[PDB]
Amino acid sequence: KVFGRCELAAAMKRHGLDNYRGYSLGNWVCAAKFESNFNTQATNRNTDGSTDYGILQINSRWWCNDGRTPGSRNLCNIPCSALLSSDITASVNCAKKIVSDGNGMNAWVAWRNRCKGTDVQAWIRGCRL
Ligand SMILES: [Cl-]
Ligand code: NA
Repeated sequence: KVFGRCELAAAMKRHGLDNYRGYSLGNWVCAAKFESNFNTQATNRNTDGSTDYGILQINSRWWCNDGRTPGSRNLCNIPCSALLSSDITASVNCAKKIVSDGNGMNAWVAWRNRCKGTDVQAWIRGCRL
């Protein structure tokens, strides 16, 4: 499913991401935009053999099981395919674990390089949240 900007904003808010660990909703929408272009089915293979899944491009090396990333952890306790669903719940719940992991949202390269320090409020402007 390819979410609309405000549709995703509302879904993320409903799932408790607004200000989760101090990160305003605009941060989450911006990260999703640049990680997956709001597409829940996005996947990208990394050089180490791991793969990123879903709207938040969660990595199989640590957070989910895809059965093809040797010696990886499954810290979110879910098959990576769960992260591609039209229902963002699994992605959000896992993201909460990631963001609490100590490095905050810096865990998402696109957020660090494209959202961090920018006017992220712009990502929710105009939405009825
Ligand atoms: Cl933080
Ligand atoms: Na894994």
